[PDB]
Amino acid sequence: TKKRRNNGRAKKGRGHVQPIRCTNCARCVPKDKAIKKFVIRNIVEAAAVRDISEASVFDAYVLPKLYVKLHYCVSCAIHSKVVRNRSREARKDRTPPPRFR
Amino acid sequence: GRMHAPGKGLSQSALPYRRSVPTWLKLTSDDVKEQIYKLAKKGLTPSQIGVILRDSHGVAQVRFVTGNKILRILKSKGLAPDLPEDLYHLIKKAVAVRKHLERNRKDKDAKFRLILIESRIHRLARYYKTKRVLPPNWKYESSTASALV
Amino acid sequence: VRMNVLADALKSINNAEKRGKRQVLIRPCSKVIVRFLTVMMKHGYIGEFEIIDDHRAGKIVVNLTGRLNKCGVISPRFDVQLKDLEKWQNNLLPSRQFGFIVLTTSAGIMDHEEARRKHTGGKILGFFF
Amino acid sequence: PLAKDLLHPSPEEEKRKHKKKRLVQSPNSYFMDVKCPGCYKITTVFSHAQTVVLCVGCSTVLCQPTGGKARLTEGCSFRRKQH
Amino acid sequence: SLESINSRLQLVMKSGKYVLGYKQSLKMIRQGKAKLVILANNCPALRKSEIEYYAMLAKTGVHHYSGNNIELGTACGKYYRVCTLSIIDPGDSDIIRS
Amino acid sequence: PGRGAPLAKVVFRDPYRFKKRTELFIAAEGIHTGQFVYCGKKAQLNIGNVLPVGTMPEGTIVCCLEEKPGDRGKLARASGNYATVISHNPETKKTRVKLPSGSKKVISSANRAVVGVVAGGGRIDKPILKAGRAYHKYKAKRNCWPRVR
Amino acid sequence: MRAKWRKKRMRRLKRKRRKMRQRSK
Amino acid sequence: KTTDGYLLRLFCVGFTKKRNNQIRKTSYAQHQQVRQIRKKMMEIMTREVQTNDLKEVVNKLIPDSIGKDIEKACQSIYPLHDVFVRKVKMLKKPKFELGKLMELHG
Amino acid sequence: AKRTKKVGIVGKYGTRYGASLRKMVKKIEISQHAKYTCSFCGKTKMKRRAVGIWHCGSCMKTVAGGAWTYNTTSAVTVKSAIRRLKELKDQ
RNA sequence: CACAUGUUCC
RNA sequence: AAAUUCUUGGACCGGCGCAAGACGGACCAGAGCGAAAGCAUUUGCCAAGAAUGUUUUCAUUAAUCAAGAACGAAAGUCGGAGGUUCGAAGACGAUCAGAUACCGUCGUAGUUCCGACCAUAAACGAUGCCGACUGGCGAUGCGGCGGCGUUAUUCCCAUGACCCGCCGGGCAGCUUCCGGGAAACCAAAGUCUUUGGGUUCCGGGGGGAGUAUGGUUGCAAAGCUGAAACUUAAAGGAAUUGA
Ligand SMILES: [Zn+2]
Ligand SMILES: [Zn+2]
Repeated sequence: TKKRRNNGRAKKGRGHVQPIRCTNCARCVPKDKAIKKFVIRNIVEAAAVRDISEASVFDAYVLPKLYVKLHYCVSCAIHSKVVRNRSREARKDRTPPPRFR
Repeated sequence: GRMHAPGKGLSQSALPYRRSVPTWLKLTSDDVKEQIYKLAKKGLTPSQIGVILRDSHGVAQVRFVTGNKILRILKSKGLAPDLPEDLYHLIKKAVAVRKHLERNRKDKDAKFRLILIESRIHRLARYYKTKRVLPPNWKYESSTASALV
Repeated sequence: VRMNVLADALKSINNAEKRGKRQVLIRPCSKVIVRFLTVMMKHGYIGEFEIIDDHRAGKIVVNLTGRLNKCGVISPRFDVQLKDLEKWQNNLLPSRQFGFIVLTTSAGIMDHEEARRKHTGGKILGFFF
Repeated sequence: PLAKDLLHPSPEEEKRKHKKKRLVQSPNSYFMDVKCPGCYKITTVFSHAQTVVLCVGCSTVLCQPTGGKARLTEGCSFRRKQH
Repeated sequence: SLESINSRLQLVMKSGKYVLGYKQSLKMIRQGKAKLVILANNCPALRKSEIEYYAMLAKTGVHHYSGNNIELGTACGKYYRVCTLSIIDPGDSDIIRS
Repeated sequence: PGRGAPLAKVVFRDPYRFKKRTELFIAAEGIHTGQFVYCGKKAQLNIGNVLPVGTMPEGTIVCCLEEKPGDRGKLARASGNYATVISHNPETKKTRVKLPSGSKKVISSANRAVVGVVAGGGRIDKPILKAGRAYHKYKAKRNCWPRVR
Repeated sequence: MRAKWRKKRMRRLKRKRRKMRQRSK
Repeated sequence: KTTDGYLLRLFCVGFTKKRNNQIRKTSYAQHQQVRQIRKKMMEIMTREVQTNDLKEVVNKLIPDSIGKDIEKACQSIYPLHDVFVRKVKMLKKPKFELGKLMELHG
Repeated sequence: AKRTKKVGIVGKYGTRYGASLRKMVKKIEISQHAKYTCSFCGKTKMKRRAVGIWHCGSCMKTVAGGAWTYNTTSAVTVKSAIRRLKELKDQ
C-alpha cells in the first residue's frame, strides 16, 4: 500500500532530480529525498573553548565556527538516529522539533 | 486549451454588449474605409489595421461602424492578399524554424517544434480548401515555401 | 470540447439539486434546453426559470424547488417506437406512478404521456423524476 | 451557503470577477481624451493601446506599450469617456 | 532591422517597379532612374566597386545586403539568385527612407 | 604525386630586381586561387598567412613549422596535421610548440609558420579496399609496398 | 528466485537456443 | 589591468536582503534583475582599477570601498546588503625592477 | 524504381571486401563525388578533382579543402578559432 | 568482524 | 581489527608553480521550464514556448484517434578524440565451514566529447486525452489591476524592493460526514442499480509464458506481435488482533 502521499520526497512537478552522495556511505540519494541537516557549531565546545582564551595572543578574540551541510540517506539517518519512525498519524506532522537546546 | 500545448489559459478579448457606434466617434463609414485603404495600400495584414485604428483613430470595432469587417472590405476592392494571414504567418514561422534547423541540427527540441507548425499548416490548408479561398490543388511545399516571406 | 449541450445543462442542475441550491445558472442557452425547461415546469418539478439573452449563447438562471430527485440525459438520441416506449420507461423510470421521459417528436418536445395522446414517436432526450 | 442573488448581482463583486466570467461579458478597457502639453489637439487613445502614439506634427510621444495599461506620457491630461 | 528590409522588398515586388540582374540594372543607374541599389555580399569585389562608382556619379544610394545571392532571390519572391537589385519606383514602400 | 597534401603556387614580387618570383607552398585548408597571401613579421593573423611564432597569440593553429630559423619549414606539414603554440617566453626568444605526435618541443621565436591546418585532411579514414589502390599509392612514392614477413 | 534473474536466465537460455539452431543451418 | 602591468582577476559576492517590514519568507530576485545587478556590479571594478596602479586599489581593499559602492549602486535594482569583494588573484606581472618596490616600502 | 535495398554507390563492389568495410566506404564515397555550394558564386559546382582540392565549375576557381569533404570539421573549428584570436590581439 | 539450517496433522 | 600498497632510492605532509580530464557545492526551495525522457559557472548569438493584457484578425477552422511518424533515462554496439576521478570483468589482501559476496588496494570495458544505431526502465501520480459542475483556508510562481504607507535614482512623478487585496492558470499544501471506495484513501479515485457528455488503449482465477513457432527490425545485444499441450483450488488486494 501507499505509505506516504509524497513518497518520502519533495518531487511534485519535476519527475527527475539530481542525486547526491551520503556522509557515512556513498549512497546515491536524490536531493529532495535526502535528510538534510545543517549544523551550526563551534570548533571547540566546552573544555577547549576556555583554556585557549587566555592562551590566545589577541584578547577578546571570538572563535570562528564551523559550517557543515549534512546529507544522510534513509538507512544512515535512522541508524544514526537523525530521524526515527512514527505512528501513521504522527507521520503527517512535518513541523520541526522544538529548538531550545 | 491549446491543441499543441498543455496550457489551459483564458485570455481573450470581450466585446461590450451594445453594437452601436461610440458617441465620441465622428468618422463615417467611408472615412474609416479610406483610412483602411490607406493602411492596406502601404502594406499591412488585417490584424494590424484593427490594432492601430483603435489606438490612434479611436474606433471601437470596424464591423459596427461600417457594414462589413476588415478582410471583407479588402476583398470587395481586391486589396486582400493572395493567401490568408493566419496561414502566411505559420509558413513564415515554419521557414524560420527550418532555417534555424539547417545550422543547429542537434536542436532536437526545435526539430520536434517543426512538426507542430506543419501540423497546424495542414489544418489551415484543408479548411481553406473547403471554403474555396485557396485553389483545390494548393499544397504547402516546404522547399518552395521560402520564396514566400 | 463541449460535444453535447443539454447533457452539461442537466448535470449542472442535478449537482445543484443534490447540494440543494435555491437557484442554478447554466452557461449555454439553446432552444432545446428552453423547450426542456418548459416540460418540467408545467409539472412543477422546478422553480421558475429565466434566461439572460446577451449577444452570444445566453445564460439561463433556473430557480429550484426541492421536488427534483434526478434529471438525467440519454446520449445518443436513440429513436423510440411506440411499441418499445413501455420498455424504455420500465428500466429507466423508478415507478409507473410518476417519473417522466421526455423525447422530441415532430409535433414538438413533450413527455411520454403526451406522446401517447398524440400517438407520435421520436428520438429520446432524457429522463427526470 | 445556498441562496444567492443571481438576478441582480451587486456592483462591488461584479467588477471583481473575471471579465469573461461576469454575468454579462463586459471589458475592463476604456478610452480617454489625452491632451499633451506640447500641443492643443485632443486625441482618442485606447487604455491598452500597446503601440507607440505620436502627436500631430511629431511634437512628442504620448503612450508607451506595456504588458497591461499603456503608460501615459507625463504631464498629458486625459479624461476617460464612455458611450 | 533585417526582417524589416525583407518586408520592404516584398512590398516593392508586388507594387513598385524594379530591375533584376547586374547588366540590366547597370543601365538604369546610367539613365538615372534607379534610386536604391541592393548588393549581395558574395558579389565579385570588382563588381562591388564598379556599382558604387556608378552610383556615386549618379548620386544613388547603395544598400549592401546582408546575405548572399541565393537567399536574396527568395527575399525578392523569385526562384533564382540575384546579386544586383535596383529599385525604379518604390511605389508604396518606405525602403528608400531608411 | 606521392603526397596527399595539395600544393599551392604563390607568386611574389622581387623587391630588389624587376621580376616576379614564384614559390611552392603547402596549401592550408581554405585557400582559394586568386587570394593575397602575406609573408612577413607585420602580417595579419588569418588562414594562409605565414608570420613568426613569437608574434602569435596563445594556442594558434599552424602548419609547415620551421624547426630552425631560416630552413623554409620542416615540421607539421603532412595532410591534416598541425601544430599549436603552447606558451611564449619573451626572454631568450623561445616558444613551446607541440607536434602532431603529441610531444612538446621548445622552439625559437624567430622562425615562422603558416596559420591553419594542411588541406586534404581525413585521408586515412577511407579504407583501402583492394590491393590495386595500395599498389598505385606506393608506385608513385617508392618500391616499398609488397611486404614479405 | 527474483523475477529479475529468471528473466536473465531466460535470455541466457534463449541465446543458447540461438547458437544451437544456427549451426544446423 | 592597472595603469602598470598588474593584471588582476577580482571576485565579489552579493546577497539579497530581507526587508525589515517584509513578511514574505522567500525574498528572491528575478533572473533579469540578477543580470542587471551583475552588469553594474562588474563595471565598478573596471572603473576603480583601470584609473590607477596597485598602490591605490590595495588601499581600496583595506576598507570595503569597492564593495560599499557596489552595495549602494544596485539599491535601485534590489536592496542587497551583504556585499564584499571576496577574492583578488594575481595573473600577470611585468618585469620586476627594485626601484618600484622602494616607494611601496618607504 | 529502387534498384537496391540498403547499398548505394558501394553496389559496384559486389560481395567483396565485407559488409562493414563497404558500409564505412559508402559515407566517404558518396561525399567525395557529391557537389557542394560555392561560397563565391552560389552555383553548386564543387567537384573533387584531386586529393584535397575542390574546383568550381562556374568560377574556374580551385579551393584547397578536405580529402573527401569540401570542409573538414577540424578546419572549420580552426577558422573560427583563428578569427577569434585575430581580433583579440589588435582589440 | 560470523550467528547458517531444522519433515508432515490440530 | 589487520593485511595487500608506498617508503633513507625520502614515503606521507607543507609551500610555489605547471599540465590533463571530469563536475558545476553552499545559493537550491513539497520553487521554475519542458510532450516525456530531462534541464544549474559567466557572457554573447540563433530559433522556439506557456501564461497574462487586448473594444486586434478568421469564423467552426474543433475533441479523441488505428495505419504511420518525431523525441525518448541509464546500460549496450560501431567509427574517431580523450581518458582526471569513479568503476562491471579480473588480480591481490581480509572474514567465514566456504566468498567465487558484503570490507580494503589496484584496475579492462565503460563512465568524458563528436557522428551513427539501440527504443528498453518502479519511463509512477503505479491514476489515458478533451468539456462542465460540486465546500472552504493559508501559501507560492508568472502576468495584469487597484490602494494607505516604509525605503532607493535624488529632484519625485514613474520605475525598483516591501505591505494590503482582486483576477487567470501554474505546482502544491491544509481542512470537513459533499460524495465515493473493500479499505488504505481520493476536489478527484465524486457528480453510478437514481447505471448514457465525447473518444482511444487495455484485463477475464494462478502457472506454463512473454515461452515455442511464424512474421518483422537491428552489426550484435536484443526490440514488436504472439500460443497451445499440460498443471492447479486457490493465488491476490485492503484492514484487525497476536507472535
Ligand atoms: Zn548514507
Ligand atoms: Zn563559384
